[PDB]
Amino acid sequence: VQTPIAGLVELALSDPSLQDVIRRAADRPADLALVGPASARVLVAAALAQNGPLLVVAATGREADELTAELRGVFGDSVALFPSWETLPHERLSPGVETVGARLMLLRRLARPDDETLGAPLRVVVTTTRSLLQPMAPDLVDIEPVTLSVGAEMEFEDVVARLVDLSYTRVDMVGKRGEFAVRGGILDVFPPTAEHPVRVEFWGDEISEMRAFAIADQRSIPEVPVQTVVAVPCRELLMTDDVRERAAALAAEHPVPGTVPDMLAKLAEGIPVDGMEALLPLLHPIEPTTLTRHLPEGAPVLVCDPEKVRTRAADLIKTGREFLEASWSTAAVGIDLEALGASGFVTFEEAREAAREGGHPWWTLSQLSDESAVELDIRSAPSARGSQHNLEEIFAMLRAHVATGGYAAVVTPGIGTAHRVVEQLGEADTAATILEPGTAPKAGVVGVLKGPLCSGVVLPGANLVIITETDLTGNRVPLALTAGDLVVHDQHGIGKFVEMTERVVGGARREYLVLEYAGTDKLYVPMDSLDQLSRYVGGEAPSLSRLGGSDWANTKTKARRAVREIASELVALYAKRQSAPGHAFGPDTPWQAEMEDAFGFTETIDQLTAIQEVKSDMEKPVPMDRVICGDVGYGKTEIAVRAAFKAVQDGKQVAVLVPTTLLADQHLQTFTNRMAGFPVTVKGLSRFTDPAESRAVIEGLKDGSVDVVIGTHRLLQTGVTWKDLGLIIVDEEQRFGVEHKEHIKSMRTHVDVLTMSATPIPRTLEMSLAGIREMSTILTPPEERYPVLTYVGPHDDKQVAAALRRELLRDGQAFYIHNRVRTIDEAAARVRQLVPEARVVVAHGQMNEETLEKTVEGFWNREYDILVCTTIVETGLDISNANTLIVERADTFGLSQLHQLRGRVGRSRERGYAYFLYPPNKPLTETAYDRLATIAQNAGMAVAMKDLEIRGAGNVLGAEQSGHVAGVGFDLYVRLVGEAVEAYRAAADGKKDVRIDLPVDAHLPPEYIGSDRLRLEAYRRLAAAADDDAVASVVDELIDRYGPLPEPAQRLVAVARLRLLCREFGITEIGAVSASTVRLSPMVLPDSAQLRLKRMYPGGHYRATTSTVQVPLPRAGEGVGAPRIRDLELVQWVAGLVLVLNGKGQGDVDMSKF
Repeated sequence: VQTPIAGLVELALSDPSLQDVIRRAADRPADLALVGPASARVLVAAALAQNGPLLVVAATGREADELTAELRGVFGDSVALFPSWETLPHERLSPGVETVGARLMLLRRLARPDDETLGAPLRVVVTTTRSLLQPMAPDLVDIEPVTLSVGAEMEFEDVVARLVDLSYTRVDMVGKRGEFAVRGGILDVFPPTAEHPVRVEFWGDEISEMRAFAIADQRSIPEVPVQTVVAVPCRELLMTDDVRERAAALAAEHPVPGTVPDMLAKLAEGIPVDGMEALLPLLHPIEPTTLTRHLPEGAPVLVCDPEKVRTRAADLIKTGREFLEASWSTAAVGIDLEALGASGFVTFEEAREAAREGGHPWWTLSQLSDESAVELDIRSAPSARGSQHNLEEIFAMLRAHVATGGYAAVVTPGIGTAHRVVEQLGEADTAATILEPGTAPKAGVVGVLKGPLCSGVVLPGANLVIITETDLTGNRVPLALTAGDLVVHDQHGIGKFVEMTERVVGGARREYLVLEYAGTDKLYVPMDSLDQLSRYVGGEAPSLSRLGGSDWANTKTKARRAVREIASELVALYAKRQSAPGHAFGPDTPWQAEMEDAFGFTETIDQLTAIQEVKSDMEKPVPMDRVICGDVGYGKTEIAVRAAFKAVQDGKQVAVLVPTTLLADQHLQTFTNRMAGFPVTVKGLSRFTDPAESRAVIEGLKDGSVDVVIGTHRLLQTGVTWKDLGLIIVDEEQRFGVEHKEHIKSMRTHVDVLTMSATPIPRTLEMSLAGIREMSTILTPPEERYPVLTYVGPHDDKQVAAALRRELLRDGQAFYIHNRVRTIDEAAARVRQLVPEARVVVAHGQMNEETLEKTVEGFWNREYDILVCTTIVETGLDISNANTLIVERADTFGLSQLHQLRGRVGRSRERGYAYFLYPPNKPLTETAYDRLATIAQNAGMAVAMKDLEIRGAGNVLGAEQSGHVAGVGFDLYVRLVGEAVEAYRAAADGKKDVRIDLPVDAHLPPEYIGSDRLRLEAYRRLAAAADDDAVASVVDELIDRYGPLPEPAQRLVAVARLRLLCREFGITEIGAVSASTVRLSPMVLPDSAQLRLKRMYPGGHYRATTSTVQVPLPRAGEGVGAPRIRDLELVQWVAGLVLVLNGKGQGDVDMSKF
């Protein structure tokens, strides 16, 4: 890492007061209380870090994060954070594996500071009060991790058992941390503390090569190198035999997913589960220690604001024991709580004494006075508080101080905001430069240094003053089929999946995908016709299976004829748009670039590339019609603010149409904030605004006063005018009424419009309408979203009260889902009864419109704490402060509905929690037990995410066509849409099988690809290739993911190129009557070619009525006549024959190596 403020903090250590605390602390006193500003806690930690390692305690997790960031800018990798659990010690939710990974990684780095592979020697460790008080087993650090380096001699099967012992989960394909996949001689693994997963390849019993790969495409990333990888545990325990028998003995005491015996049942088998972290007093009984024991001998502890630490310690212990009583009551189990109390938080004083008994001095740094403590010659910096005279004063203070001869520095944490400070100090008659990172400022010149610093510092002893940016502005910084699923075939129709079998027939082992029709008949799909299959989605009620008659071809012509209306209307809109006139927008105003600097975050590659795509067709004379795809939390609204600024800065006006007045208020706040500091007049007209401001300010638009307006369907009333409007922005267009979507659909050729949406479209659809509907989707995340912690189980009032109280404690909100409106007020009264300190309001669709928009207006404005709403209200609400979801009667919801409800919580830097609760008065049905278990798991959900694409397809195509999506399938429907849109788009400018049955053992061995879903995917991936460069990319993908191709795989791709050569000359079938002959079915031979056939292939004849060429197979050798040629030797012979029967002459062949 880089240390940008390392030289400025060293200049800060020029102060003899901190030099006094370095000398004073080198003698390791028992007590040492320090007084100073909060902005100095990075300086005093840097001071104490000069004599040896140091532990620093902060009250909150955020204060520890800010301190880790500031200290990291000083010592680099020598500073690390010991994170706090996102759960309580006895809560039945396990913490995230990223946090337990970092925790145990740091404990190992503390025990092994000279280990290069772990990192630089730790100088400062920063932690919170929770991690300080939360005890832990003294043998966590002694758990041997899985170290993987080049040349290390481990045995493949042994490390797999070690990885499951470390609580890694063996899954089909890795996609999250803690998962590991196993191929032949290749195991993919994703350590919980790593940026990317690594692909380990062995040669015998040692690691041959190690590559880091990506999750999206599973392909290796060659631009990053790896030397060693350390696989720390994914849970804070080791899966041993002692915990397996102690769980089975505890299972004899208590012989559904959310039940205690279900945990112990899987713990008897050795499989970890959520909530396990509450049974260690019973699973691994051991005298628990605390964090200070793991620091090296003599390392001190510096507590920052001990008063705030004590109040936070009180709330933690109270919250911890509340979760213990709730999640481990006798009613919850259907277990001695005081044996579990050994793992719970210990008091502030028990932790302080434990630190002193272990050799670690307990020192404090506070900002409140004390005559007993040493005060530092340091005071905080002036804050501007959003004033201009404040800012001019601070600038005049820095100018006077450098004229003194003293040091001054403005530290900028933001990106692209240091030059602006240099300009602001030039405006204030003060010279200043941008300092190279790591250096200290020079006496007499104000130095602007980019670095992490939340607040400034004044050290008169060091003749130095630091101001930070916050001090000046005031703003902080794959087809998977299980037995019985319904699939569709393009040539036959709806069938039922049975199994996958392999039946060697004509001297070759072939795999077949067996299906079921009307239970009479089974269809055996070969591995080359897999492109004609797709999983049936679309019909909620499963339709009846088809047959071998002629009814399927009609439902396809019904599809196509229905699909053709869509494509025609879409190309007609594209033609009427590119043909009609449109006033283009000029180039970028100079102010536009300054606004791009005002963005307080880093742009994604997709955001910037989309930013150029929105600016291209605005600068072009074309009437714009583009949608922005990608779900919430991305840079979507930002591209709207720039497109709106570029349109206002060219004379035109902007209108922003939203379907909700909450979106009006949200986008208004986002727009006004960004376009401040510029003469961009912006107002808003929604449901809740008086006619005094509506009629006059907003609706009184004729003189061109308001440049940009964000409003609802109220902006579509008769009587609205726009003096030279040039841009229209519509977010979530599908949520308008039919009476209003006609208006927005009308205003498309007249004015450049730009729509926004979060419902995704399939990747096939986006490629299908690439020329008809201009589309710019973004997928690069600004910050990585970490998954919400999901508990599924029985409805218990004490657990519901603990989770709700845990949100209100963090000043957060919560969603409480109750779908039956007839009894929705009965549910709110129950929540008010459980949490009497919560503002609890309801919201549903059967409510009139004004109360609903007012109820959720208040909810967003934090006037209510819990919103008891229905499924359809909750999914259409962006409340970033609501990070707990509670769903009563979770068995009543489709899996896709649970995914959508869960998606709208925990989408920020603070982690969310979701509770899916079923009733405790009745036993669950046969439909729900596995669906809810499928939600607990981090392939059965893929059937529900394909649903979320269907609704998006109905919004971009403009029709539901529910009768045609079912009965032919949605995958077939998107492919018929793309074909009809390709025909109509081609008409707007004036413009199958290859059956091969040969004795060639060509298949993908299960030794090569064990997963059926992954092997079936590989079959389809090669069957769908078109040229030799495609089949070469499929082979490059297969050796990357699974290893070198075995002989049956090399033969299989060799046949794949044979089909591409067959189609090159239009051949449909190569088959063998027996061992003796071969027949090429569709081939017309001229007289000259018949002379070639009799010449070089004697014994072969040509049948002209069926256009087939029959040629006898040669023999392998000239021996007694036992072996007939076969396998790839035969493949090239056939490839040669077809080359000479067309006049090529065996001169362009490749299949020798495969």
